[PDB]
Amino acid sequence: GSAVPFHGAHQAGIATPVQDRLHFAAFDVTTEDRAAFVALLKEWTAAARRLTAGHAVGEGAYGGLPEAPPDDTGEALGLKPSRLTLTIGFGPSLFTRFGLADLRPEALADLPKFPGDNLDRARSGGDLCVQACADDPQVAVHAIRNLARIGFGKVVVRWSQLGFGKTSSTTPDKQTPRNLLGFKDGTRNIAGTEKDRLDRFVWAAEKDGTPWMTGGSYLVARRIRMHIETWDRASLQEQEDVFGRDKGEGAPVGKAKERDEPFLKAMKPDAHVRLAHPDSNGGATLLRRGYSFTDGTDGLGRLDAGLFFLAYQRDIRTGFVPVQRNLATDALNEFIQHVGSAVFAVPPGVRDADDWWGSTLF
Amino acid sequence: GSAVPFHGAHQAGIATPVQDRLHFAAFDVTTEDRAAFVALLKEWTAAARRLTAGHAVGEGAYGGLPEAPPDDTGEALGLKPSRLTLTIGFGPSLFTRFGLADLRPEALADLPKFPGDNLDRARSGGDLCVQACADDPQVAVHAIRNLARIGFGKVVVRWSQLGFGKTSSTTPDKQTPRNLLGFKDGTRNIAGTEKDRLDRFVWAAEKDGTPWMTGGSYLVARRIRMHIETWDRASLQEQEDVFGRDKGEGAPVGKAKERDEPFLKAMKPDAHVRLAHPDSNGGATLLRRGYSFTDGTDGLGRLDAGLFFLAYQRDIRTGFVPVQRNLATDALNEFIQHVGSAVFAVPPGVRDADDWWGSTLFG
Ligand code: HEM
Ligand code: HEM
Repeated sequence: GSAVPFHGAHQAGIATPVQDRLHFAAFDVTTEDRAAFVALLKEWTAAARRLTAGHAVGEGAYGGLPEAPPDDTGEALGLKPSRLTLTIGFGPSLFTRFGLADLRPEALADLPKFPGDNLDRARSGGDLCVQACADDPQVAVHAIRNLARIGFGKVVVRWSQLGFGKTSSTTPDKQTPRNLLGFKDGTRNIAGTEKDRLDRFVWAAEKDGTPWMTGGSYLVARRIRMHIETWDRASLQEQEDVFGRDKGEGAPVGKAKERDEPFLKAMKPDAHVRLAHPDSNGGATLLRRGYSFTDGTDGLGRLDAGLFFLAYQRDIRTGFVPVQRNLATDALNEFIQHVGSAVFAVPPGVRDADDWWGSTLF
Repeated sequence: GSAVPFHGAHQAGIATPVQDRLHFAAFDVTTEDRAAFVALLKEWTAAARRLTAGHAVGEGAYGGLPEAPPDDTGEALGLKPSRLTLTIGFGPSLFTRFGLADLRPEALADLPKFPGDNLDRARSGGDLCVQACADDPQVAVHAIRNLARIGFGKVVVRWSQLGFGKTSSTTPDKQTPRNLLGFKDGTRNIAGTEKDRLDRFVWAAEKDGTPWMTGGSYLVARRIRMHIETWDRASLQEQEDVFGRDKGEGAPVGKAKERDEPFLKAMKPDAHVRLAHPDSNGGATLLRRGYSFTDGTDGLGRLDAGLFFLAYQRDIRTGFVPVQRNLATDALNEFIQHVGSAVFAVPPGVRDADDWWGSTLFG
């Protein structure tokens, strides 16, 4: 129920312990006025400071002038902060506006087409994103709703994704959650305590070539549909062979415990863990921070199910791209399809009460 | 606060404490073979007994024969029972199968068309429902996914809805949840503690005319979209006037406290509370047990959110129908739209370890 501090050198919501719920929204910008957009970023920052401390935005949810709409929509009244974090990112398309073209980071790379991609263009891309994570879904929806309202006339929601449960871990001392295939997901991640590993693999450094991004990170989002009918008829051995870990304990094949180190040569050559492991990818390491989703039925008699995969990294070209390229032969590909994609530059943290989202860029 | 008993005279999930999360699924039946369907109901009951105790279905999620698919899909391993309840219901369309046409309860009435209805046929109806409620949404989803799998070849999933209420880890049990319009929702309801009110208004009695339904109830489900962005532009006064209660405290107009009894004549004539109150409907009283939903954003960038309204009652004709008819002129209608609907007969409880869902109907 506690608050996660909002200010810092880095934005919260990355290294932070992974909260139970996600509401992710991508926005397109509809104003060509730079000053108007800067004013929005400041108003959003002010709102975020309220929201993440469990307070209502603006002058509150009630007790104002009867003839005015309340400043806050009110559905989070009486609720705790619930570890709400709000993380903003800027998409490549933003940099075509406001004279920003030459400030687009090299590390904000467009992704290549990957074999098997079936990307919905309507649920891909976006000028900007807001990741809202919290332990209470109502708290997360309230935050996104109120930001969108404040931004009316300057930004529109392009697409959104709710995540009902986490499929990631930045806290190895706590139980690793399972994805909808029934496997633990998050054992070998980067922990929030691993400052050296965060600095090496997650945070952008001044020397990487884009000074305004120092202390930021780069985000890849992939909406992945799971073929659960196909998976559910697979044998136990087939499932375990796909991953290279057993299902019950989630230990590497041959070993007894979840957190025993993988011995890659005992896994099938097309096992997911074997192909995704840093040692298979020249050391490339990601911070995975995704969530599960179900968006109803598929119209063919079955539940829809998927994973909204989020990865943070210091450079898209040295993080997600090499690892995904190496997944071209993954046994897991029989059971999944990527159907949405976006990339974002996640700026540095809001340093104090006078700072604002995007201040280093603008 | 860990598990809710599965067995009882009544199915759990109606009068038992309201859990934080919902996964509601409607199923259509694909078999014409009564014996095959009965067999399914027995297998589903066996699975439900395991699921509600926090155990995997069948022989488990791992450790069986390597060359066999696991009996349980495994995504709830490591989780707690989470107060899971599984409540089954039978839709009117089920009664056109298996020779059951003369056993359809008269209280399982088809709803009339109501003004402003915009029902999506794909997210309406269904031969069967399973209401899965739990504090952890993964526990609920796991239940529905595994029931659907056990039933594959005999049933299909027609439509599915996830919902949320409060989060109990951080929110006191007594506090009334707010809906997504920002108003407290549930103040004047039937509580599961009110045994006599449940007998009067919720449970079917034998003398009501359908003996197999004694101890059961009737469910109306309505997927109600809110026009969030239009609502959020309304003034505070307009919003309070729509309901007849203030937004901060949720007190009736002219009163000080949430739980103060309303004075209906102080409210506007078409205020929601005034139109919905039992006194305005000949005493008709409902058990509301709905959940909020937020599914995403639509193609216009608007929030696809609302209330997945669930009401339990002793007879649809004397519960939901009169009350919803009375909402024809509700000021709230400007801001909502009913976009899905279904009705179900919820049979009596599973009495003991040898009983099974639907045993009073199938025999
Ligand atoms: C639906 C899609 C996916 C599923 C179900 C899945 C599942 C898993 C599982 C069960 C593990 C083992 C436990 C762990 O260490 O986390 C794992 C590990 C991993 N996955 Fe995935 N994954 C998916 C997609 C991806 C994608 C798209 C990437 C990257 C492009 C990826 C990268 C990784 C990495 C880096 C590891 C850790 C390998 C190691 O260092 O041991 N996964 N995944
Ligand atoms: C999105 C749709 C709806 C919203 C936002 C809504 C909201 C509310 C709110 C805020 C209250 C007052 C507090 C309370 O006592 O719970 C209320 C009361 C009530 N509502 Fe609704 N409602 C909706 C739909 C319906 C429908 C479809 C029905 C029935 C057909 C209904 C029946 C009732 C009843 C019976 C009461 C209690 C009245 C009393 O006895 O004081 N509501 N609703």
